[PDB]
Amino acid sequence: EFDAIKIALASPDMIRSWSFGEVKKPETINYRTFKPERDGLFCARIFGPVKDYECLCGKYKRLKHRGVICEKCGVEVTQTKVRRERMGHIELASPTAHIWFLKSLPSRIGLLLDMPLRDIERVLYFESYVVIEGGMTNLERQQILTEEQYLDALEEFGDEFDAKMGAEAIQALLKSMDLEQECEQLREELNETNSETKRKKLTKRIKLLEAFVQSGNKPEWMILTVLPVLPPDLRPLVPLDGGRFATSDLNDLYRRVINRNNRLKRLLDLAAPDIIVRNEKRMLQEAVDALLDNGRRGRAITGSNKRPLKSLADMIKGKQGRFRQNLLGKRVDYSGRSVITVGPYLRLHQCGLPKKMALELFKPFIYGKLELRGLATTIKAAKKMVEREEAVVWDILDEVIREHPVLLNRAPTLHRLGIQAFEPVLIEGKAIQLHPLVCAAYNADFDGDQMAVHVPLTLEAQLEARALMMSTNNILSPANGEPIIVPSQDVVLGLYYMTRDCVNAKGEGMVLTGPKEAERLYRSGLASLHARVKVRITEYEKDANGELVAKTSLKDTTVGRAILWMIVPKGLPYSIVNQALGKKAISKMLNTCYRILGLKPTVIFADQIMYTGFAYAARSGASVGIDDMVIPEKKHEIISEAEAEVAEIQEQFQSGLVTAGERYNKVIDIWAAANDRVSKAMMDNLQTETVINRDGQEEKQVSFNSIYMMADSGARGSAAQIRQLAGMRGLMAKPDGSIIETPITANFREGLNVLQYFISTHGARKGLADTALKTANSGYLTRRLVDVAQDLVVTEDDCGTHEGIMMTPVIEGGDVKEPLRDRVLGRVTAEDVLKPGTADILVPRNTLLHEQWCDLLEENSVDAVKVRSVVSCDTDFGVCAHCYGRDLARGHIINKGEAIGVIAAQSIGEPGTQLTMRSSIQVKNKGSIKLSNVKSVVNSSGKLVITSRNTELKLIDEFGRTKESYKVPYGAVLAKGDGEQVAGGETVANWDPHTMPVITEVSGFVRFTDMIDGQTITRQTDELTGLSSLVVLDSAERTAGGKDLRPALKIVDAQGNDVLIPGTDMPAQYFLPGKAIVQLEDGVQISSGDTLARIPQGGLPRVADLFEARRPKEPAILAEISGIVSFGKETKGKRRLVITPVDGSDPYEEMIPKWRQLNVFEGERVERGDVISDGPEAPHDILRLRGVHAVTRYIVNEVQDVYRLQGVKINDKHIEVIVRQMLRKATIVNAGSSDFLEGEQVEYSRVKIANRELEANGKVGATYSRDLLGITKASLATESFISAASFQETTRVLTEAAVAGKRDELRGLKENVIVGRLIPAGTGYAYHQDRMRRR
Amino acid sequence: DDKMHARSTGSYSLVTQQPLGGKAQFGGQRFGEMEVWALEAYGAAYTLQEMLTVKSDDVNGRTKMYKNIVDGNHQMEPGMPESFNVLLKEIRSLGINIELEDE
Amino acid sequence: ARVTVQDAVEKIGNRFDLVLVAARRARQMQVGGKDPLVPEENDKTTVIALREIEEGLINNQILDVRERQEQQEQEAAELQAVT
RNA sequence: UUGAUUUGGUGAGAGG
DNA sequence: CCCTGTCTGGCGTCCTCTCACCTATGA
DNA sequence: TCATATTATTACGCCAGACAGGG
Ligand SMILES: [Mg+2]
Ligand SMILES: [Zn+2]
Ligand SMILES: [Zn+2]
Repeated sequence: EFDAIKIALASPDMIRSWSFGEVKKPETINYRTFKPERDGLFCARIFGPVKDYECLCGKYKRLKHRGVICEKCGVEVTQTKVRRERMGHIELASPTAHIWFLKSLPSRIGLLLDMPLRDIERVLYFESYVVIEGGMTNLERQQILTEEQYLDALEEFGDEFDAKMGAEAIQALLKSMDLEQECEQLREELNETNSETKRKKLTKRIKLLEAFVQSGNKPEWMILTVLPVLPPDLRPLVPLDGGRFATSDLNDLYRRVINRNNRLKRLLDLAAPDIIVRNEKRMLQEAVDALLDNGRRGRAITGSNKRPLKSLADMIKGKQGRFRQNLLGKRVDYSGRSVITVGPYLRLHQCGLPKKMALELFKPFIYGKLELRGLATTIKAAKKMVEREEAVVWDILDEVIREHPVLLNRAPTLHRLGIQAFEPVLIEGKAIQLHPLVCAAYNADFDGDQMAVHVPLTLEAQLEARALMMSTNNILSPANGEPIIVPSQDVVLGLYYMTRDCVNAKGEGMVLTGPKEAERLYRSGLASLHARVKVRITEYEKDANGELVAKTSLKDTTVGRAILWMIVPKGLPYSIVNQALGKKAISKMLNTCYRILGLKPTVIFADQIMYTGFAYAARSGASVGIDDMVIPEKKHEIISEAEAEVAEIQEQFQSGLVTAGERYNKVIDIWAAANDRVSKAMMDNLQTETVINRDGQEEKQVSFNSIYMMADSGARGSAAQIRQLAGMRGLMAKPDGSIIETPITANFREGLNVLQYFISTHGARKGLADTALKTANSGYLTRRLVDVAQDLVVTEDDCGTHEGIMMTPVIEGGDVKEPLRDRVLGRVTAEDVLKPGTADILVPRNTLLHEQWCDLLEENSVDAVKVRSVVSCDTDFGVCAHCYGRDLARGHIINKGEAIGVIAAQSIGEPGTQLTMRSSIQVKNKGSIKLSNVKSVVNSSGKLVITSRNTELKLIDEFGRTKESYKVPYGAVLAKGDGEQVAGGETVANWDPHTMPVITEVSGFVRFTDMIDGQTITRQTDELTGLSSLVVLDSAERTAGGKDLRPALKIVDAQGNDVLIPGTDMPAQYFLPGKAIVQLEDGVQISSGDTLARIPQGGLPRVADLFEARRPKEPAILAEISGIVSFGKETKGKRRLVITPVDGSDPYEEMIPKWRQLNVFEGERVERGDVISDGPEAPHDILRLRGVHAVTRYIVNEVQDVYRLQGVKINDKHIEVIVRQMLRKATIVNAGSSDFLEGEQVEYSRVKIANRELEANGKVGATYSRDLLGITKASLATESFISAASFQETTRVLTEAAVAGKRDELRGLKENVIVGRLIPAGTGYAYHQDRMRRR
Repeated sequence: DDKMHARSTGSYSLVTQQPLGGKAQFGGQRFGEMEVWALEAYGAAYTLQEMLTVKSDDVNGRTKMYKNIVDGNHQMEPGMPESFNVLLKEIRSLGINIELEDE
Repeated sequence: ARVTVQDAVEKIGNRFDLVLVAARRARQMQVGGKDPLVPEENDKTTVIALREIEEGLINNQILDVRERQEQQEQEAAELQAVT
């Protein structure tokens, strides 16, 4: 029907072509009758007749002459909705410049006429004059004029002289502004200057000057001359219940503009003096500016009472504009809403739906069914039948329900599992019965929740509800590989009580010929549900190629494990039920069933799990009592020993032996130790309290205490909650953030007294305030993420590359945190992984790594896999099917089409609620040493000291994988060496961080080069020891006579000649920095490893500051080019740093703020990506210095650290694709033979297809530079202005798109959700393939 | 039975062609923004297309759909939403010339 | 009856084209003129379409072959009725 | 050709 | 002229339910 | 009833982005 939406400026001829009549009078309506005004705002001739095909006043009351317009009516003759499309125009007496092009920041008329905003407004509000082609006088064109400047000029240049003001003058300036001429000038000005600031100031002005010439937008279209009025139907005038009309705000705005315009026409008729018509035109200017965007000028106008009234731009922008309130989200027919309840008899593809809601939602299907049978005739009869609800429409209703799915939806839908399609089962009742397992997907408890039902009307929508959105199809969460139909709380208690054991029961050690008579012995009353027993089970192992082989054997098991074996499908082994089956074990039971036997046995087995869990939890009778919370007998003596310890510490505090901070630290330490001891006392007293004999002496076992099974099963409860119900509830913290030294020694079974409950209320009010304010940032994070993603659709099958990121296991310094099988599960390898022995093709180079491949990776102990990542995908406008990976909720690769940006954005932002808002190296294991980034030297004693700061100390095992990693500073005492074998727990590293070592490479004698006591260094003989040290001063304390003196130590031989560095001809002089203290004095012979000086010195907003890419306040500074380094100017704002490369060109430098403790010396050579100071590091520096793969590893590690600290499983594909959407823009460095500009920022796919269709020719391409935009700056900088207008500020984006003449080749998800068509991702990707093919 | 509510077809608002909101007004459910993102997350392109064009806003689409349902033909004739043409007239009522291009 | 469409997804391996093929078929049965290739257990046209897909007798190629056969039948009908 | 007004907007409180 | 406080604008969660209250003037 | 047309409170918290000031 139509391609792209084009936006441009509105010419006065274009506004007269939209229009149907000039709106003169401001008179709205008659108000005493019902008729409007002829001819006012709500006219007849200008727009249309209120009534359909009627002259409002009187003629044509049938259907013959539609169109005639008599003189007595001055009325058109069409439809009732004809006025909604017709718009009027107000002939503004005095020109008024647009507020969107005068105050957009930056203003469109501000950087175009080369005039400051302040001066532009002055003249615009009749407060300053502006010259326009004066003539032969001493005045510029842009230069303004004041009353005094004009008065004198008026008497001076009375002849050829022009100096107007207001929009009129402004219009002229714009009108008489040779665009083309300015281009060359600006272009020549940019090529004839070197000023950095000017360059950017000139490139931003020429960009908007050449863009205006590229389109059909004129400079004189900025000023509004023929103001357009919105259709009445769109500014509706309806009365509320009563006798008055509740009028809209736009009618106030238009009525004021028309009142003022009529006054201004009458004053220009009457020839009023100058100051009267200046105030009149100024009031018209402010009235127009208030109509368009109210409140952007000084304080907004108001009708009733002090609240400002809502203008047109406030009908567009905001949370309640048209995008976010009526075009992205709509209210919807065939929909319903009610309170949910359980109904556990359901199968997990069906839900209960009440009869009253079912007869209301399915009224047209029932009408069609009733008309088909022949029971009635006309539609009315059917509506009377279902209004009466006779006895025959319920069979009609059960025949329209049967195979027709519905979309259930819980009201805060965060990820895609919050809309699932069921089949209805009709309910006597008024509450939606919802299958319990599905509740863990919706985050739906049953404490008063409500859900909405939606009906797929058409046939393609019924098939999408059955084939994509059915609840049997969503059994794996799309964020990872974990099953989302995990059995939640009652059913794991029923299983944990069923499959367990006790050391004596009915039927101990009897033998049973099958699981059927195991259940028969449980039901008849001859054995117990947990009584250990040899049974004969027949497990089917499918060891052949798709053939199930029976093996039958006698397992020593219990009765309950055989009864649960009657429900397990064929292929699973018996050892999946042989254990005790908590919650992690039943989750991996369903996961192994899904990986082996597929989907249909896993659906039917999930239902049979839920049924048998509910049934035996009912048979269990697992209550909770007051006696179940067993108080430790050792608890009171532990509290008295802690009270004796705080008594000892305070008796030392009365005598002043210890400090106050050490007292507070000792009290918090002994109460933490006593808390851990009380928790261990109660945990022994709960986990093994049952001690029952069997045929003789006693024997112990794990307890059948009720609260212990609710904790050990993982149903509801943890260690901390069961700790607070029996042991002491810790040391609660006051809202100051610091802890309180007197704990809450009473649990909940004993009574809390008053003060302890008040401290508890501190600790809990902080948590409720944190959740109720955290949810806003979590939701706004999901919004920013799905609007930066929004476009990215799997659109190929292979990009045809060999690049991809290097997935290693991540190791922080403790034991190996996340194994390689969690990171390289289901992601397609980049090059073929060599087997760790020698040069073998273990896996090929384009294989998906599912579980079988990952097990053959874990057997061979594969180091790290080079795997394909989304950020390395070469596909223009989308992601190919291999560089994404596995489907994650489907076992296979991602299909051609499935929108991965939206599921990724939802999977990152959905756990936003669970996240929070507000010496030396000791080895642990026993293995082999390896060093990386190492340049070292052996000292005199033997400990290998390091001459490199950035050395990584890895502990590699005997197999080949890397198990530990650490960072060792410059100059540390390593107890070990390279390639060595150590023992578990042996200290291998040592240093002093408070004393920066200035250790050497060679030996010799020490001379004090440029070290003079009195100006350079100072004499501070030590007080308490006597062994003095010449203390080196810094460059700020010494005066300007000797500030140029750099103290240093250079090593010589026994004669005095300079001992050179081994490898060069340069001596090894070390320039001493500020605040140093000389350790080894003059004449002392040195060696390696000996110092030459003493140098003394996060949750959810972290996720936001990583995706939005803020800078930290003190970033780590780096080096943009390798080579030698040196210092510069002495403290003029900053302290300089000059880097001269060995082979490369010199002139790069950087002025470091001198408040940082540096890392580099003067004789040190640096590299790109090498640190100069320490602290956090901004991602833009990673991108422009190290590489794209470096910054994607930086973001995925720095945000999986937050998601792992709070314990959420998210696969890394989602963070890699939001990282792709961050660094999608690029900047040009060398324009080459293309049509770009020098420092123009252009999107990367554009410049790559440009120089890839030019490089296939003879011409060599253009060399770009990638840039990392934060997510809101990157979604507002898009080549599709509806995508950047449905999101944040619409004023800025619509003026930028309007003055650029931008066009929206739709080509994404939200443009097609706005404009009302098929999404180009899902089922509609075939439709968009067809439409893109047929052009 | 103060929370149970359902709507097939009834009255709508004035300015927009979408259904009214609430229970005291016999109105339908606001299919908000995150539900649209959840349908985009699946492949529900046709479910979303009737969810924002036929069931909600487009007047020719919904009258043709009601007649198509009661004839026994589950098929939608979509058209363009009315609130987007309301957007075009509110943007166009500024000094902005927004259009709809070639066939 | 119908709980999962997994075999139909196996025989048309895209999971997004299953909806389109079964929608084309269920419109051939609903308005439609045509009668199903499979016994119906009082299932609706959705489940009868997907149930035809699972036994491997409807895909995109069979529907285009049948529509070419109907176009040739209409061509022969027009030619043998007029001339 | 067989019938009608809240949405608009504010404020306050509540549910998940 | 390159850092720099300082000022100005622009964000800040979805869905639902109940109730009340709505410009002054004026010959 | 039918045209006439706008004044005497302050009490967010970042976080970019643009601007006059000065070593
Ligand atoms: Mg709840
Ligand atoms: Zn007439
Ligand atoms: Zn690729």
